[PDB]
Amino acid sequence: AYSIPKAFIMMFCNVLVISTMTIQGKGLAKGTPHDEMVESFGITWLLAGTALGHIVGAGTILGCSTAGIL
Amino acid sequence: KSKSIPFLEAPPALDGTMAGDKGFDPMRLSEVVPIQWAREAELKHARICMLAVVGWVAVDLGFTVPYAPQVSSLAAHDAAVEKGAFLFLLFPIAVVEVLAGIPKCFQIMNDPNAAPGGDYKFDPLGIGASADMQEKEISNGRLAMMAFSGIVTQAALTQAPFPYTYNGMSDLVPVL
Amino acid sequence: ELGATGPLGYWDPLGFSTKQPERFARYRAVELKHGRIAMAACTGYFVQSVLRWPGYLSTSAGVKFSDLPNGIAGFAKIPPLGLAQIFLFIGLMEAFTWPFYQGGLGKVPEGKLPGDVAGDLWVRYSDPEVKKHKLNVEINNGRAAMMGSLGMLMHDHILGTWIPPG
Amino acid sequence: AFVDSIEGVGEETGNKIWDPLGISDAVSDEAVMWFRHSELKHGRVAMLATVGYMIGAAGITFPGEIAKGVTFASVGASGPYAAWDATPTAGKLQILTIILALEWAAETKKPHYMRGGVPGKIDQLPFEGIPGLWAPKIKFWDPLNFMGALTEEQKARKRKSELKNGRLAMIGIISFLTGHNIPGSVPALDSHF
Amino acid sequence: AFVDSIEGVGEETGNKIWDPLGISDAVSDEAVMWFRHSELKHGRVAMLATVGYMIGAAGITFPGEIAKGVTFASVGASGPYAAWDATPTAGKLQILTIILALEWAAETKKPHYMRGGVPGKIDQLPFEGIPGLWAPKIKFWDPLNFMGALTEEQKARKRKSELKNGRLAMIGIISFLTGHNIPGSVPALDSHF
Amino acid sequence: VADMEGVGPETGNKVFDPLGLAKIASPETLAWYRAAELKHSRVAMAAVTGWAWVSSGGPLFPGYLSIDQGITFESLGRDGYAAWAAVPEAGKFQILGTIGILELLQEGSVKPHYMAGGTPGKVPLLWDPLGFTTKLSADTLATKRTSELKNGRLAMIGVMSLVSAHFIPGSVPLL
Ligand SMILES: CC(=O)O[C@H]1CC(C)(C)C(=C=C/C(C)=C/C=C/C(C)=C/C=C/C=C(C)/C=C/C=C(\C)C(=O)C[C@@]23O[C@]2(C)C[C@@H](O)CC3(C)C)[C@](C)(O)C1
Ligand SMILES: CC(=O)O[C@H]1CC(C)(C)C(=C=C/C(C)=C/C=C/C(C)=C/C=C/C=C(C)/C=C/C=C(\C)C(=O)C[C@@]23O[C@]2(C)C[C@@H](O)CC3(C)C)[C@](C)(O)C1
Ligand SMILES: CC(=O)O[C@H]1CC(C)(C)C(=C=C/C(C)=C/C=C/C(C)=C/C=C/C=C(C)/C=C/C=C(\C)C(=O)C[C@@]23O[C@]2(C)C[C@@H](O)CC3(C)C)[C@](C)(O)C1
Ligand SMILES: CC(=O)O[C@H]1CC(C)(C)C(=C=C/C(C)=C/C=C/C(C)=C/C=C/C=C(C)/C=C/C=C(\C)C(=O)C[C@@]23O[C@]2(C)C[C@@H](O)CC3(C)C)[C@](C)(O)C1
Ligand SMILES: CC(=O)O[C@H]1CC(C)(C)C(=C=C/C(C)=C/C=C/C(C)=C/C=C/C=C(C)/C=C/C=C(\C)C(=O)C[C@@]23O[C@]2(C)C[C@@H](O)CC3(C)C)[C@](C)(O)C1
Ligand code: KC2
Ligand code: KC2
Ligand code: KC2
Repeated sequence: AYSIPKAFIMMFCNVLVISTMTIQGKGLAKGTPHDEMVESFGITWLLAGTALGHIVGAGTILGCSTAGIL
Repeated sequence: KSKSIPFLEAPPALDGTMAGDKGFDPMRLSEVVPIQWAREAELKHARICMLAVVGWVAVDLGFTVPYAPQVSSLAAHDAAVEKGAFLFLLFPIAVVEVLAGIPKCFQIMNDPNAAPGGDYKFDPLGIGASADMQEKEISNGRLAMMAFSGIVTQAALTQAPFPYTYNGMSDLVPVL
Repeated sequence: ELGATGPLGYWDPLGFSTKQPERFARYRAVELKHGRIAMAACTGYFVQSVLRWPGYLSTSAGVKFSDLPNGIAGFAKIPPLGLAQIFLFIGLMEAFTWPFYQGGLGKVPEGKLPGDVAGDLWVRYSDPEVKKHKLNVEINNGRAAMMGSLGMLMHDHILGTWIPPG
Repeated sequence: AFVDSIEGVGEETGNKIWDPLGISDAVSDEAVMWFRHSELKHGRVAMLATVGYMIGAAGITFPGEIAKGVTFASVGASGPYAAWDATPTAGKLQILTIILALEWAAETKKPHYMRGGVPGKIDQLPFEGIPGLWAPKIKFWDPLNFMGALTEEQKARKRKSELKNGRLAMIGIISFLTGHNIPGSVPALDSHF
Repeated sequence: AFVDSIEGVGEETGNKIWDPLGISDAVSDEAVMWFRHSELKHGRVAMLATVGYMIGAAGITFPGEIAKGVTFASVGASGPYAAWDATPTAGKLQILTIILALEWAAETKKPHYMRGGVPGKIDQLPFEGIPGLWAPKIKFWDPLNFMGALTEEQKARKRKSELKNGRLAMIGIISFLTGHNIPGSVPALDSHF
Repeated sequence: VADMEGVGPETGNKVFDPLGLAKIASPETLAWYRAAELKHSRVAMAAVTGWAWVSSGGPLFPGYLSIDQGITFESLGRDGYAAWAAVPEAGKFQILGTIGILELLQEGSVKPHYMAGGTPGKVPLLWDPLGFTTKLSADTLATKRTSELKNGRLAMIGVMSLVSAHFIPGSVPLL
């Protein structure tokens, strides 16, 4: 990573994905507590969340770079 | 409660039998990776980093074998690759890995009655595998891992002699 | 037991309240007051970094709201009458509107909470759990705000801008 | 040790604890032990520093050379203050290294001054008992062992005198440095400072 | 083998084991046997090497020719250290060949210095008991049997003397090598070295 | 302090300590003081003996001190501090290193250190190599040690007198 805007966008996308994701009907946005998510899914909750966060972060960063917004 | 993180519960797998255990496993890898596999990887990285740190420091100080390039450790990789005699360091690595790690890895994965991770029974001098010497091994290896990471990312960043700091001993000792 | 939760539970590394538990209410009042002023100052820094009022700060003087920087220089470039007005406004709001101490020093209200200075017309949560959680986040945000406000003040004193070099 | 379990009260303050701020009264005994240890460390460093400027202002140096490329007189040609910069880098590195060793040893001695130990009594034989390390048994404090001829009642008086002289020394060293920086700050100081 | 049982303690260090580091107490039992055999080997190698270096520096050389076209004087003309490069490769090949034979034969003897053998006791007649190999029964140590006229206590005294001479010998040989490499590091080494 | 030797009728029958250092001294501090006194006494005795022998017409050693550099004994002028200035720096380092090894051995070789029990000034390596004094009575050796201290006091005032005469002229009479 190079740019502070890129880091901010990636961090925001990762946090948004982790907050709004749902596995088997459980998610933080759906009012499941952090401790229950941690016990039910373990680090699979972070790994998948950050993987899709990186995918959407790459998509938005590349789109913004193409559009000149960044 | 884990001894290292006093606001989290330690995993059941860590217990206290393994050397170097300090309850440090906040994200519990030990449930998704077998502890013996993780320990074998830890010791392999630790040993490679110990050797890497001592070799980097020696070559930077100037300890050089005859007929080799007279270059710093940063450019030593490229110089050795160019000069040719660098695949013969891979060949013993190749035989050691293929004939000791792969069988040991599959023993750790499958066999229940197998040696623990990182244990090759390598005691020529018979110094001892005490739990003090395993703890010392693990601590030195972890310190060497962090030290090698720092050494490489500072040497590449600054391009300077052994201290790998911009000013020199002055950054380690601001009084200077 | 409000204040105490988080990474670190009770945290009195010098044992002030442990040695003098009678003064815990006074220390809580001081902490809440500092946190409140700190949140106000930090929000002032953030919002002055982006938004500036349009209009003359004083017709007698030649200074607008746009010419002031955001820091000690900005506070310096105010007329003495305006500074006195700010001071007396703070004095009234702290002496007659929100007095932390009913009487003298170390005499916070026993019936009311240490930082219970609002009147009847205020937002109140009639639930013990929610009230406790909201007060905990209040004091914690106060701590973070005052640490950050000291950071901003020192950065602006040294360089001139609250934001430090990148 | 406690509010009254530590010496250092004199007749200058009427044999009372001179704490206008009430810090000692407020913080706990553990913090009091920390404060006493820091007090004694500051006083001892200051007693060294004050007599080490006084010699610098007097201009007395050991005969000979501090290194091959620079002399003891060369390093102190710039008055007291501008001497540490003039000293050889390896020399001050060695001094700071040995001071680091002493500090780390004193901290690693098990009966810690805070956690159940005497405040101000750093161990007289540091570097002993460290695995994989050997050093001569040169007692850091009183290597000639002047303490064997003194009784405990005399040691208490000498500790009181230590604290008083140490406090006076931390006043004096700051006075000398402030006289060097600000010319007219402290009177009775010559231009050498 | 085990540190208290070895004839290593002498009157140089107060009749006490000299391990400033925690090695001997950190290593197991057989590591000490390895270290003692290594100490004896280093001591004896340096004990021969220091005498050889002294003779080379003095210039006392055999009268004759080392090869049909090379003289011992010719190879010694370049000083004691360069004589090793001056001597024919096909001759130092034979020297290293016989040293290889001696080392392998000493290592092959059963009891083994780490597996229940006396450390530092190189077995006499190393080339005996080897299938497909014959060598005359010339003992490696004392071929003239000088040890026969010695008693066990006298032999222990001479073992102590061997150790204390060998340690000084390795000090001396490293002194010679460092004196050649770094000039003036070791005084008492004139231009002949 | 009274138990220690070195006191004689010269100075009555009491300890000559006007400034009271022995009063401060513990028993091991007294051991340190006696060890340092003895070392100074012996070193100054050797120093003054060598100074008188060299500067009073005595035969200098034959041969070249350094054949490589050409420095020779008679080349070294028979003069205090001039002999030392003209000695090679390598030879100076040799002498200092030999004394340093000897004193490191004195420290870390003898187990009953003079600080922790023991006896000050005992160096078994250097004394009586040929067994000159292996058959003397204990009290006779005590008298001999008293004579050692007494003679070496004169020796060390003598060597300080010599360096004073060398540097500051007119410092001593009979010069
Ligand atoms: C009155 C009435 O009737 O109803 C009211 C009642 C009531 C309860 C009051 C209500 C409320 C809520 C209110 C008003 C809440 C206000 C809260 C507020 C105003 C909270 C500020 C926090 C600031 C912080 C933590 C600053 C950190 C600062 C940090 C971490 C820094 O160090 C800054 C910095 O590091 C950065 C970020 C960037 C770096 O380059 C470095 C620097 C140093 C520059 C209601 C319900 O809404 C309505
Ligand atoms: C009951 C009893 O007995 O005791 C109780 C009651 C009692 C005694 C009342 C108590 C109290 C009160 C106490 C002791 C309060 C202490 C308060 C304290 C200690 C407050 C520091 C503020 C520092 C600031 C704001 C620094 C700004 C610093 C700034 C803005 C700078 O940048 C300074 C600067 O220099 C830099 C850094 C760099 C330079 O390039 C530039 C300059 C020069 C500008 C206690 C503790 O409750 C104990
Ligand atoms: C008129 C007249 O006469 O014309 C004649 C004369 C003329 C011209 C000379 C001729 C010729 C040439 C000929 C016949 C040439 C013959 C050449 C031949 C037959 C060459 C063998 C080599 C064997 C090797 C290298 C073996 C090594 C073996 C080794 C390394 C060992 O010793 C193994 C070892 O395990 C033992 C065995 C015992 C153990 O204890 C020790 C070890 C482990 C080391 C002709 C054709 O005859 C014609
Ligand atoms: C002052 C200063 O700085 O000096 C400098 C300069 C200086 C001094 C040059 C330096 C040096 C080098 C040093 C210290 C060199 C030391 C060398 C050393 C120590 C060399 C031993 C050899 C032993 C051998 C060959 C033994 C043979 C032994 C044989 C052949 C036997 O078996 C004899 C014997 O079997 C008989 C025949 C009959 C039996 O009844 C009895 C025994 C078994 C005993 C330094 C370090 O740089 C310091
Ligand atoms: C410079 C000048 O003008 O100064 C002025 C002032 C001043 C200061 C007063 C003067 C001076 C210098 C002074 C006073 C110099 C004094 C020097 C002095 C008195 C130097 C003795 C050395 C004795 C040695 C080395 C003895 C070793 C003896 C040894 C090691 C023995 O083995 C002795 C022993 O073997 C026997 C013999 C018998 C055996 O049973 C065994 C024993 C061990 C017992 C002058 C010159 O007067 C005038
Ligand atoms: C803290 C909050 C606050 C309150 C509640 C408050 C209320 C009132 C009321 C009602 C009760 C009146 C009637 C009034 C009138 C004036 N205010 Mg005032 N004021 C406050 C703050 C400031 C500041 C910061 C400044 C200021 C000023 C002026 C000027 C001068 C104008 C000029 O200079 O032409 C006039 C006439 C400026 C000044 O003093 O300028 C020299 C100036 O900087 N005020 N102000
Ligand atoms: C109290 C602190 C302290 C201790 C405990 C200590 C111990 C030892 C030991 C251990 C037995 C050795 C063997 C040793 C050796 C050398 N010390 Mg050192 N030393 C201390 C302090 C200083 C200072 C202030 C200087 C200094 C120096 C040198 C030089 C000169 C090298 C040269 O001429 O290049 C050499 C060879 C000077 C320097 O670095 O000069 C560039 C210099 O200024 N040291 N020093
Ligand atoms: C008590 C102290 C002492 C001892 C115990 C001692 C022992 C030995 C031994 C051991 C058996 C040997 C083999 C040896 C050899 C040489 N010594 Mg030496 N020596 C001592 C003292 C001095 C002094 C003062 C000088 C000196 C020198 C030389 C030179 C000439 C080198 C040259 O000229 O290049 C050589 C070859 C002179 C020197 O280095 O002159 C530059 C010189 O001035 N030594 N020395």
